[PDB]
Amino acid sequence: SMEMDEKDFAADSWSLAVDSSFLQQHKKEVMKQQDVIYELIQTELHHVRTLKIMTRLFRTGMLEELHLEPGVVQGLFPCVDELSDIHTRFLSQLLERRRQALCPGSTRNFVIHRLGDLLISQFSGPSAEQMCKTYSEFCSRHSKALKLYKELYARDKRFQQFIRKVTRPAVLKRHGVQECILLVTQRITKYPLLISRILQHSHGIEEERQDLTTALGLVKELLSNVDEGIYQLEK
Amino acid sequence: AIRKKLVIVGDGACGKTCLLIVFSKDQFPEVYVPTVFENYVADIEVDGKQVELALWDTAGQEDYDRLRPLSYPDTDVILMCFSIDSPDSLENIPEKWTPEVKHFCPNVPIILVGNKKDLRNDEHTRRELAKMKQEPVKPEEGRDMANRIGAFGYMECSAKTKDGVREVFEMATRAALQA
Ligand SMILES: *CC(=O)N1C[C@@H](C(N)=O)Oc2ccccc21
Repeated sequence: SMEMDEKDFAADSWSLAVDSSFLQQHKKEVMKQQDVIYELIQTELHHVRTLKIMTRLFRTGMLEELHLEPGVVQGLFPCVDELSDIHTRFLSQLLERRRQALCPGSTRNFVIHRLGDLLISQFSGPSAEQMCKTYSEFCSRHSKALKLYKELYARDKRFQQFIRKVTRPAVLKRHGVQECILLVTQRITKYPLLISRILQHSHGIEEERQDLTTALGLVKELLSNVDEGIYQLEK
Repeated sequence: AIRKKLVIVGDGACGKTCLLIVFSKDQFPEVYVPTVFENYVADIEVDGKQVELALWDTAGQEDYDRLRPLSYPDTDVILMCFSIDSPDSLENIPEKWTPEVKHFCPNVPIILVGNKKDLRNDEHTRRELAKMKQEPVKPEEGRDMANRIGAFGYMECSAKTKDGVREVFEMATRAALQA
């Protein structure tokens, strides 16, 4: 994560992030609609940050410090680079949609009027096929990754000290190897809950309610396809 | 501090997400209650023992029978959640969640949690349930379900008023520590 984004999402809601004077100029329905959108981006920022810990901190750390067998690190962190690209491109689009929405002279006062189109593009066509095949592989290799981590921690002394070392910071409290793996699996199941709560306060514009209804359907279809293509693996 | 894993299970609108947010923040959110709970590690001191309690939720996984069990690996205590304003959600406790939890998590203690107890005196709740020939889940009905499913215990709470919230997580920590 980068300081700029962390500050922009340091508040516990949209109502607390924007200047009170700007907030006071909006209908209560808009404040609710923006609060849930702010959470979709806040949790997407945290999702990408989880993936950066897995790629740079854990995965890359083991390659540059440990003498592990080739392929062990791939078993520990399956499809992390592919997942990282998929979500960093989604986060890019979400963050530019907010920056465009900012009114002149401010870096925190915004109202995102259109979101449905961005969600329709992310959860349809090639991008949806790429997440489907990625998450189907990630979730099938999830158990194998957990057992593999536990074996390496209960047998290798060097791996044990590397894990104790990197996880020592206060910021990595809820972000160990196993928490990072479950955090990513649960992520895809958050979208329908978030899109459904945004949709509930998006009736002002009829083409936006339809966009979010199409996006909600597209995500549920994706989650169904991933659920059907799951085949647990074992070491 | 020993590390222990807690997982909450239950029907869609049984308050499993509110219960985790309210405990991790220590208050009912005054401005915005979040839609989702990512995870949280609680530093709990119960009966003298110092435990690091990882908190997880299964919200969003209810319709995905292959994806959901990926939440279960290494669970040390299960919070089986039902809503007191929803007697139909209590019916699915032994016929849906109990067989699944006992299959993926055998010998792991389960605590039956009656959520939204404040709604026992809410007039709108008793009126809406009457147009169904129903009423809020009674304390003895909750105990009897916890009894039949071999739950380690039965507890009631209200994420809205924070009543019973601390006691559930302190008890779940005690249950997780057991041999
Ligand atoms: C763009 C901005 O930050 N504004 C613009 C102004 C408007 N709706 O034109 O409203 C307010 C109020 C307080 C602070 C900043 C702004």
